Amino acid sequence: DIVLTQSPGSLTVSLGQRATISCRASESVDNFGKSFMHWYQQKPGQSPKLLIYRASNREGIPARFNGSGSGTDFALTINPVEADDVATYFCQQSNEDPRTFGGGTKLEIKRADAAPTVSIFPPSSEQLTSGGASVVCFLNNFYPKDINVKWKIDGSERQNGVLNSWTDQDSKDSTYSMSSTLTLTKDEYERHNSYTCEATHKTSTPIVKSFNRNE
Amino acid sequence: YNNTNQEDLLVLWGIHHPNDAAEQTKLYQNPTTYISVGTSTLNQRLVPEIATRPKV
Amino acid sequence: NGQSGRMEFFWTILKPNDAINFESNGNFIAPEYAYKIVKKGDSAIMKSELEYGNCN
Amino acid sequence: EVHLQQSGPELVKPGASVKMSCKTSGYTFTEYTIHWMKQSHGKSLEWIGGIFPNNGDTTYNQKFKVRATLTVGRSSSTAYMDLRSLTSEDSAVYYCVRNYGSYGYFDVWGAGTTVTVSSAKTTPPSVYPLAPGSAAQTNSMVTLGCLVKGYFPEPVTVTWNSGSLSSGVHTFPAVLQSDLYTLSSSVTVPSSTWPSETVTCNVAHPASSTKVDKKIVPRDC
Ligand SMILES: *[C@@H]1O[C@H](CO)[C@@H](O[C@@H]2O[C@H](CO)[C@@H](O[C@H]3O[C@H](CO)[C@@H](O)[C@H](O)[C@@H]3O)[C@H](O)[C@H]2NC(C)=O)[C@H](O)[C@H]1NC(C)=O
Repeated sequence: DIVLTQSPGSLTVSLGQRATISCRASESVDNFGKSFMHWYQQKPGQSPKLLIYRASNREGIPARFNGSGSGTDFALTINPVEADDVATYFCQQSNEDPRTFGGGTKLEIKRADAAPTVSIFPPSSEQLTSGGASVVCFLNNFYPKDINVKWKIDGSERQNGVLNSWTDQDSKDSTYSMSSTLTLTKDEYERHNSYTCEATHKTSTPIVKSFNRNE
Repeated sequence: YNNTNQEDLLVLWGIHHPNDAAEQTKLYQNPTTYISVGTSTLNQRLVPEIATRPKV
Repeated sequence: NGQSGRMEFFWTILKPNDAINFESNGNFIAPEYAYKIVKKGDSAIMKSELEYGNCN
Repeated sequence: EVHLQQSGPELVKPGASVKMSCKTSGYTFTEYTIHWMKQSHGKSLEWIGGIFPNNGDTTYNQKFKVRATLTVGRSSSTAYMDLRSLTSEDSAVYYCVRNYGSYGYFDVWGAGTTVTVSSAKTTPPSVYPLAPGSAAQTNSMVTLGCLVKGYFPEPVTVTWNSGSLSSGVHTFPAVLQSDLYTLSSSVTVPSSTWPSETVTCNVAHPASSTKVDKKIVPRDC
């Protein structure tokens, strides 16, 4: 087996700059005078895509991708970095079965710090007739990735019943989004009033959105 | 002409290049002329090149 | 192939800081895509009736 | 074109067997070796095997030699893979891929047949509209929603106005809640358009033959 090790594991690069992802082969992948390395691009949520064959030549692939290297170590250079470049990049060798891939490198775009467009939602009436309560709270289109949702029921905090879900960095605007559902039973629910959703970002030095049970 | 034979057929033709616009008129009434030949493979349109050349 | 008209195609190599100028008022079959000669090397056009074998 | 149409997402009881298919189209089936790739959910690509249609020769990975079986239907212009006696391990996505020429690159990758191995029963979802608070309005633009809760197995498709709205839309990834999936969608239209504009949420869950529509009615207050 020719163990392929990519570095670094995750790379965050500013828009319009240079991404430089490396590959390192345990033994050479390089005879007949050519390198049998290949780079692959997996844009989130879809199958991988072929970028470079035999380590240097582009497959309908923009010139921004520089395939380089020889022998034991190579490098995919993306420069200039564009918006639609969020993906995980893979190098795979064909020099010798069994075909082996790299760990893969995930690329993230650094953009303008955007603020979370919070919005809180009461549980459906149809759901409540079924017996359960679900307080949903979206936190769309923001950057950096890190965010911190807090739930408060009548001033007192709560973690149990919470389910969070982030989307991948959007290929088009480079902004994350987040769901944050809070599930309870009708009776557990009807024993309180105010439901809050305190998001603490680096953008605002807490963003809040809440609603009261009886209106 | 449609070659109905079973063989390739060698066909020859020609164009006349006169001395002056006068000779042109005397022989073929029309002043500007062409010859177009068409085949599955052949496509040409010849235009006579009037000039004064030495007598041969 | 049903058609009795003909199309005649041409090519040229456009050197790296040179430009190609088309001017036409009809019958023009225009380029949309051209080909960058990325790798020149020693190769060949082999006339054969066979197809790939997945071997080396 | 070089399209590779493959089988639809599948669910298998642990210990059973699957047979996902990949239908070739647009090139000569018999000129290229077809291969299969397994991707452990958002992790790493693994090579399974290869088969050359024209004579049916197979080439396997050590790892999959046993559990896998590539076969080819020449008249059908179709490649098949079969996974026998599955485990949680095999729950991942499988790509039917055309490799160009032992020393070759995979140039045309198929969609991906995604396999889910669980003893769990098939469960239709429940869809709930998300109208904003009766006394609060986000300024120039109004965010609207749709909630899909309690279904199995993946996946589901969420559309807005049968698909004609494709702009401000975010469909978030599903999550596991009491051993069922749950996800949400967020359409964002200009404040003037709603509630004047018909905003309908169109959700589909193939696994249960379910197609549901929910219209976002403003807060009755
Ligand atoms: C095809 O495009 C080319 C680039 O737009 C063009 O070349 C340009 O030619 C100009 C003069 O016409 C050069 O002007 C100056 O060049 C350098 C500065 O780097 C100095 O020696 C002088 O100050 C000089 O005046 C441009 O630099 C040059 N640009 C590039 C990028 O090479 C071609 O001439 C165009 N060709 C045709 C056939 O139209």
